[PDB]
Amino acid sequence: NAFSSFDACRTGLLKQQSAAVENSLVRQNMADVRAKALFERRAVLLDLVEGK
Amino acid sequence: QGIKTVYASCRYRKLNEREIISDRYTWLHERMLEDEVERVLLEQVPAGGFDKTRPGLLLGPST
Repeated sequence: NAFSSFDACRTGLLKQQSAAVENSLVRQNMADVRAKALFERRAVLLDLVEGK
Repeated sequence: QGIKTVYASCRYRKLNEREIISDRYTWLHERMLEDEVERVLLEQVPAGGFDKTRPGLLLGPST
């Protein structure tokens, strides 16, 4: 009756760790893709920029 | 008082010896119990030992 609760809390922690890794990966990849797109936008705007 | 002190000196010497050896025997007892526990634990190690290169539990993707 006690080992059940212990195992439950245990598996909960494991699930937390897995979910944290997955969510962090997704967030990281989204941010990097956004940064790359911003970089290309800057590149085209520097091709269009005008002055000296 | 001098006679009592002589007797007490002898007794205290013997007692110091006994106390040291007793404490060391207690130490040895505890260490032998630890060794027994370790001997039992080593039976649960899988054949070929542990894969010390990898993690035991892989708890997330690596994309």
